[PDB]
Amino acid sequence: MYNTISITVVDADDVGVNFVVSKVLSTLHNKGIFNGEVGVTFPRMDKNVGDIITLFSKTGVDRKVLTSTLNTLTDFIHIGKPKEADKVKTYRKVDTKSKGKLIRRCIKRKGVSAETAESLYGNYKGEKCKLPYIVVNSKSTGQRFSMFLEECENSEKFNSYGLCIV
Amino acid sequence: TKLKAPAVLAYSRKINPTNALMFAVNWSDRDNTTAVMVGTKTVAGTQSVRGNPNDADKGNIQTVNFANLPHNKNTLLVKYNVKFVGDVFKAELGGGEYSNTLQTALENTDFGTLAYRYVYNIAAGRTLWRNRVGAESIETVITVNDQTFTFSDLLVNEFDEDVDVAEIADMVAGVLSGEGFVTLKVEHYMLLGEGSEVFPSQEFVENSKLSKQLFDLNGQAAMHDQKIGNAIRTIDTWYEDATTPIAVEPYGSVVRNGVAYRAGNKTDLFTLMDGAVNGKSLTEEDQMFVTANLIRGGVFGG
Amino acid sequence: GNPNDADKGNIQTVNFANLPHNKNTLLVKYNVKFVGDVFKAELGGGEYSNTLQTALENTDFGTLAYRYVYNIAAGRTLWRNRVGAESIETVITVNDQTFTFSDLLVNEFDEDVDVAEIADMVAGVLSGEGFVTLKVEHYMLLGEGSEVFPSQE
Amino acid sequence: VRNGVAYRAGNKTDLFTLMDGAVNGKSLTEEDQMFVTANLIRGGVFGG
Amino acid sequence: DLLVNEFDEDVDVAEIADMVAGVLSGEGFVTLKVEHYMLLGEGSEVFPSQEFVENSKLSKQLFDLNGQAAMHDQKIGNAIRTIDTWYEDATTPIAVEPYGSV
Amino acid sequence: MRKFIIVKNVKVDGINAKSSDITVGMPPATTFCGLGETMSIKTGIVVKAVSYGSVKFEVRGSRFNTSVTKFAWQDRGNGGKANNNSPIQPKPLADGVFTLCFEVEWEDCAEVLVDKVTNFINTARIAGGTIASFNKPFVKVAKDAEELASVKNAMMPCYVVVDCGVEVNIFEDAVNRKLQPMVNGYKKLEKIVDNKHMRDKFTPAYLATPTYTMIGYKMVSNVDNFDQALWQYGENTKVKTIGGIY
RNA sequence: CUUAAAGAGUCAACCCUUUGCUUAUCUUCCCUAUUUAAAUGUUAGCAGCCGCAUAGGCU
Repeated sequence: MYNTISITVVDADDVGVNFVVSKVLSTLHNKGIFNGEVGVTFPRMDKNVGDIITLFSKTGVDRKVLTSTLNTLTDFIHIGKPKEADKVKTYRKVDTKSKGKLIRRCIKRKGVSAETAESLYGNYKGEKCKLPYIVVNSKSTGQRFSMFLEECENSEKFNSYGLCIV
Repeated sequence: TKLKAPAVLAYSRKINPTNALMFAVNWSDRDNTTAVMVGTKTVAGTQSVRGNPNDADKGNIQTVNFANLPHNKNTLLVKYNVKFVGDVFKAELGGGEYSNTLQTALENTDFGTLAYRYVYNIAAGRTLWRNRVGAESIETVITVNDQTFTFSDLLVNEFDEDVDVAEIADMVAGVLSGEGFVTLKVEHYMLLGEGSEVFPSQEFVENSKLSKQLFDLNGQAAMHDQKIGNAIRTIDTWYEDATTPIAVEPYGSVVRNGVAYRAGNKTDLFTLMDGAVNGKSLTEEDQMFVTANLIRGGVFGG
Repeated sequence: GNPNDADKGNIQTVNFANLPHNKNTLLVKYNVKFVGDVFKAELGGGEYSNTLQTALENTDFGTLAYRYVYNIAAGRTLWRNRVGAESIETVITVNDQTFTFSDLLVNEFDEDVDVAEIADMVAGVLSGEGFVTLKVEHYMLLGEGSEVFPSQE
Repeated sequence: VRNGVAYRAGNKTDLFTLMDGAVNGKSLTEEDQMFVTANLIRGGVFGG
Repeated sequence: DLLVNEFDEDVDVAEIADMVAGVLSGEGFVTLKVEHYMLLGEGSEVFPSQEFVENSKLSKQLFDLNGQAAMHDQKIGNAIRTIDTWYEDATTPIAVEPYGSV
Repeated sequence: MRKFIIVKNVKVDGINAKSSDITVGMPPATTFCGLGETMSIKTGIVVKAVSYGSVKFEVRGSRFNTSVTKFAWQDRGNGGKANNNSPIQPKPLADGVFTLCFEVEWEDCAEVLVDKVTNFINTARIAGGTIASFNKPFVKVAKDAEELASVKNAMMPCYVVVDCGVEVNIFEDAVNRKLQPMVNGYKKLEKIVDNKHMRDKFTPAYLATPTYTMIGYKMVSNVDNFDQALWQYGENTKVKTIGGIY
């Protein structure tokens, strides 16, 4: 049972709606919540989601938390009502790397003298970038790098961005 | 009878915003303006273009422009000037006998609400078309003819009613009807964060130089003057749906959504204006649209 | 009438000139060289320019010189930088006597002695021979970091 | 050029009429004469 | 690679042989689009068909399709016709002629 | 309700150019109007009229002399006369890219007409020619001149043939007007008394002489009437035009 | 039911020797480019390895 609530980004045409969702997710990423708690759901993953983001909050929904964490963005965000339903899904971030990323992966360990074992991997790998849902988000360690998303199954282990493995 | 608009008719701009400059200051200390610079940093590796088998592996060195506040400052400053220019009805190309009937048709126009919307777009911070996102409080200070006014927090779309906005409205509407001009200097203070992300106006790239470069003034981050002028004129709430404020425009067209709000349903500026010219009646809803579009100016002819 | 494509975006790059935001006054610097012997034709002549010379011997060059340096003095030489101006101070350096013009009317030609002192000698040049070079500076309060309008191309 | 209407043309007050008349010998006032010298000091091409 | 002078049996050609022998034995049609590729050398000389003509300007004229080099169709059909190794004292295949004369 | 079937860009190879001893090059309209009877007898689809253009055409040979292959020795009575080359009588050949329009009535779905003309193209020969490549046929329906102009705009580019008619006689008209003659009909002269040398042995056979006419080569995007460009059987043992003389 | 029926056009080639383009020359006069634009769409994987990396994770 999930008892889902929804969040909207009302009248963000001039600023970009999913940019405001990125700011919302970044602000809840680095302040308080989303450190292994129950999770969140983007219900409409088809061509740049936009408006509605559903957070279920299985261990109770707090009305004051929705205002104490979104007090800075009150001009664009309208707070929805709890809905007694268990139907929403949880999704996972996939990770794709560039050619130079695996170049540095094989320069970190497994043995390169100076350049010779680097040259054996100098041929291309074949890892390109596909385009389901690549949503921007701020990073305290990275530099505003955008999460590759994909639909997956229930796992009951969650992080500050997506699902886990166990 | 039934005269026609001239084929070459242009109106000079009555609203002149300077292209805003970005600085990094503190909430405790406003005065120490530290200039936010742009930075060309490399992003290489992004590929997979159409019909590419083995050539979609090239690492293109593209030193795209990023902009950040320095990590010792935590407040973004947006500094600009707005010059409201009077004698708001004269035509630099064309005239008379078509703008003179516009004088006798638009003499009874309510300039106060237009002026209050124009200064409330300042008061809300609308201009910052991104820098507002992720801000705890947007303090907007306007200094005009040696009386500085401040704005702590205001709604951006539903137009509120207060007296600090109306005080600037009462003397801007006097300008924007009579003559002369008024220049008001505007500074925006927002808490974005310690070393946060700051977004100036972007730019057209060349054939193959970069991917996204920003707009700079002597190596300092800045957004466009027409970017300020666009959010100055976000007044169009009078088309027959969708009560969100829209930039006033002869077709009611926004390009971020790709749908025009005054096109095809006879409410395009040109008609309203030309019918006004000949002699049909107007309400206060549509006449205010003509004069709000006529403040901006442009090309009305062909 | 292009409604159909109103939506369609228009992306271009334009040039722009703007005052830097540390200063708030536009200076326009130029020179004006009134060259005398104004009736000789570079191509053609005589027998058509000579009868024009003897037909235009009794011209009123003082009024024309007055209008000609009043268009300097009124600051009409910009056409768009006057838009939103607190005060347009124009100073003229001709043969080491600097003259200053604070506020003059644009369309109605005023009657003063500061412009006429330039005019009385400029008409002497444009009635006779030689030349006179007068350097013009315009100082205008448009605003802090304001928008400026040079000639396009 | 901007208003697209000529002010001295259309009423036979174009320069080319009143310098030809002054050359041929008809009388001038002060208003029309100072037009001819005000345009002659501008310079140009007057021929065809 | 095939030997033109000597008819050597191989499995790749027998399927085409049967598929045209079925049309040949009964009734119908079969059409094959044939392309040839030759590594001759950089800028070598090719040999199209020459025309039967007493041309007053050109001595040896090569056949053209708006200027493009081309052979005669019956030049091709002569080589497909060239099968005859059944005449007396046979050493080379000759064209099918009712008197066995090339 | 008439129907049009179109054979576009057909490569004809080995087509003998000798329409007559005086006209050489294109085969006469008797050839392309007997193609209709060939598919009327071999296949069964009734063809009432025919029109033709030319995407490309070239007769095999040089600029003033086009000529003939070395003949075979396919005659009895030349036993010792085989080592020599040939007795060579002139028979020039050509090669061309053509467009063909056939007037047929079908009263059936159009998915059978295309295959039924396709398997007839593969077995017939175009005046001794060999079909190399031909585009897929498609069925056109026209009920008036406005929908016949839809047939007009789709043969672009081609050079269609229209009738032009003779003024007095052949070579005089070929000189003063500079036009092109070709055979449009046949005149019966004498009946062969014995039919043991015929290819049919039942139909009586008469000797014939070729009667000519003048034509015009026209851009297909500039013809007023397609019925001026169609050709059909006439009387007696002649061909003519639906639209008459242009 | 086609001026239907049908045919190897093959071959060979030194074009080449030599050359004074010279002599001068006034483009030249005058001009209001202009008026207003949202850069949309970056909603695009990076310092990285926990990683046989081409499967799955964390700041």
